[PDB]
Amino acid sequence: GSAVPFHGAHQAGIATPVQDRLHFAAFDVTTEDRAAFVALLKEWTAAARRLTAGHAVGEGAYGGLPEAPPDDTGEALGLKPSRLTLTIGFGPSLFTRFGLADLRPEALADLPKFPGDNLDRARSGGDLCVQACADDPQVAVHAIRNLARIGFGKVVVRWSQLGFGKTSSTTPDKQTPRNLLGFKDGTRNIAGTEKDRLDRFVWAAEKDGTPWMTGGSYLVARRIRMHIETWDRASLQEQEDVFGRDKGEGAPVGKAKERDEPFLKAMKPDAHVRLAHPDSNGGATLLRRGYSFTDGTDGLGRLDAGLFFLAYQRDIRTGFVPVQRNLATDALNEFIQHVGSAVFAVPPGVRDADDWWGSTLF
Amino acid sequence: GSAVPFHGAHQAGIATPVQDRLHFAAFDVTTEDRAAFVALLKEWTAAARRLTAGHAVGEGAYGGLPEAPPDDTGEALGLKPSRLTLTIGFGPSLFTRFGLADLRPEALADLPKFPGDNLDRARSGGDLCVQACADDPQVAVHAIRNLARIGFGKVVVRWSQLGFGKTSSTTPDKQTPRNLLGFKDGTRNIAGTEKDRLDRFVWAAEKDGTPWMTGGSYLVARRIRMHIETWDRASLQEQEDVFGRDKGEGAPVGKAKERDEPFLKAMKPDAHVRLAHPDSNGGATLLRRGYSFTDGTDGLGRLDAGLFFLAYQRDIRTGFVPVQRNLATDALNEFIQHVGSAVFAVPPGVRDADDWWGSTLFG
Ligand code: HEM
Ligand code: HEM
Repeated sequence: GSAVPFHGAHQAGIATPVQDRLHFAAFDVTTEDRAAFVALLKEWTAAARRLTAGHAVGEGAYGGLPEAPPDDTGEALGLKPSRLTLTIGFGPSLFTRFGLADLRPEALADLPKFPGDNLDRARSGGDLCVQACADDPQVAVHAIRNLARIGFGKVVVRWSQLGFGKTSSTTPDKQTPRNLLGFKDGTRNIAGTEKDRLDRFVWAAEKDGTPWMTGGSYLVARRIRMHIETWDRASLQEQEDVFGRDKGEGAPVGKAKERDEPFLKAMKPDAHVRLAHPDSNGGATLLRRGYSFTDGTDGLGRLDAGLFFLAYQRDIRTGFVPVQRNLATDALNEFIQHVGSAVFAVPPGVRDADDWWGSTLF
Repeated sequence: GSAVPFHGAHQAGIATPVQDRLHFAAFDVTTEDRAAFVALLKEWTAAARRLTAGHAVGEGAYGGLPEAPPDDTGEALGLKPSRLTLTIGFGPSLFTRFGLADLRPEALADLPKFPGDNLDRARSGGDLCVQACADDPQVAVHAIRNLARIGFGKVVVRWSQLGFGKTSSTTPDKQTPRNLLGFKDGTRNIAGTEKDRLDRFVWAAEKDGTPWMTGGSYLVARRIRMHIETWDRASLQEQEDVFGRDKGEGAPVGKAKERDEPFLKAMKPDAHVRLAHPDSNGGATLLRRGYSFTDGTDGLGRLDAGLFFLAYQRDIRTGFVPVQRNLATDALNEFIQHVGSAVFAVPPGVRDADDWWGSTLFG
């Protein structure tokens, strides 16, 4: 129920312990006025400071002038902060506006087409994103709703994704959650305590070539549909062979415990863990921070199910791209399809009460 | 606060404490073979007994024969029972199968068309429902996914809805949840503690005319979209006037406290509370047990959110129908739209370890 501090050198919501719920929204910008957009970023920052401390935005949810709409929509009244974090990112398309073209980071790379991609263009891309994570879904929806309202006339929601449960871990001392295939997901991640590993693999450094991004990170989002009918008829051995870990304990094949180190040569050559492991990818390491989703039925008699995969990294070209390229032969590909994609530059943290989202860029 | 008993005279999930999360699924039946369907109901009951105790279905999620698919899909391993309840219901369309046409309860009435209805046929109806409620949404989803799998070849999933209420880890049990319009929702309801009110208004009695339904109830489900962005532009006064209660405290107009009894004549004539109150409907009283939903954003960038309204009652004709008819002129209608609907007969409880869902109907 506690608050996660909002200010810092880095934005919260990355290294932070992974909260139970996600509401992710991508926005397109509809104003060509730079000053108007800067004013929005400041108003959003002010709102975020309220929201993440469990307070209502603006002058509150009630007790104002009867003839005015309340400043806050009110559905989070009486609720705790619930570890709400709000993380903003800027998409490549933003940099075509406001004279920003030459400030687009090299590390904000467009992704290549990957074999098997079936990307919905309507649920891909976006000028900007807001990741809202919290332990209470109502708290997360309230935050996104109120930001969108404040931004009316300057930004529109392009697409959104709710995540009902986490499929990631930045806290190895706590139980690793399972994805909808029934496997633990998050054992070998980067922990929030691993400052050296965060600095090496997650945070952008001044020397990487884009000074305004120092202390930021780069985000890849992939909406992945799971073929659960196909998976559910697979044998136990087939499932375990796909991953290279057993299902019950989630230990590497041959070993007894979840957190025993993988011995890659005992896994099938097309096992997911074997192909995704840093040692298979020249050391490339990601911070995975995704969530599960179900968006109803598929119209063919079955539940829809998927994973909204989020990865943070210091450079898209040295993080997600090499690892995904190496997944071209993954046994897991029989059971999944990527159907949405976006990339974002996640700026540095809001340093104090006078700072604002995007201040280093603008 | 860990598990809710599965067995009882009544199915759990109606009068038992309201859990934080919902996964509601409607199923259509694909078999014409009564014996095959009965067999399914027995297998589903066996699975439900395991699921509600926090155990995997069948022989488990791992450790069986390597060359066999696991009996349980495994995504709830490591989780707690989470107060899971599984409540089954039978839709009117089920009664056109298996020779059951003369056993359809008269209280399982088809709803009339109501003004402003915009029902999506794909997210309406269904031969069967399973209401899965739990504090952890993964526990609920796991239940529905595994029931659907056990039933594959005999049933299909027609439509599915996830919902949320409060989060109990951080929110006191007594506090009334707010809906997504920002108003407290549930103040004047039937509580599961009110045994006599449940007998009067919720449970079917034998003398009501359908003996197999004694101890059961009737469910109306309505997927109600809110026009969030239009609502959020309304003034505070307009919003309070729509309901007849203030937004901060949720007190009736002219009163000080949430739980103060309303004075209906102080409210506007078409205020929601005034139109919905039992006194305005000949005493008709409902058990509301709905959940909020937020599914995403639509193609216009608007929030696809609302209330997945669930009401339990002793007879649809004397519960939901009169009350919803009375909402024809509700000021709230400007801001909502009913976009899905279904009705179900919820049979009596599973009495003991040898009983099974639907045993009073199938025999
Ligand atoms: C639906 C899609 C996916 C599923 C179900 C899945 C599942 C898993 C599982 C069960 C593990 C083992 C436990 C762990 O260490 O986390 C794992 C590990 C991993 N996955 Fe995935 N994954 C998916 C997609 C991806 C994608 C798209 C990437 C990257 C492009 C990826 C990268 C990784 C990495 C880096 C590891 C850790 C390998 C190691 O260092 O041991 N996964 N995944
Ligand atoms: C999105 C749709 C709806 C919203 C936002 C809504 C909201 C509310 C709110 C805020 C209250 C007052 C507090 C309370 O006592 O719970 C209320 C009361 C009530 N509502 Fe609704 N409602 C909706 C739909 C319906 C429908 C479809 C029905 C029935 C057909 C209904 C029946 C009732 C009843 C019976 C009461 C209690 C009245 C009393 O006895 O004081 N509501 N609703």
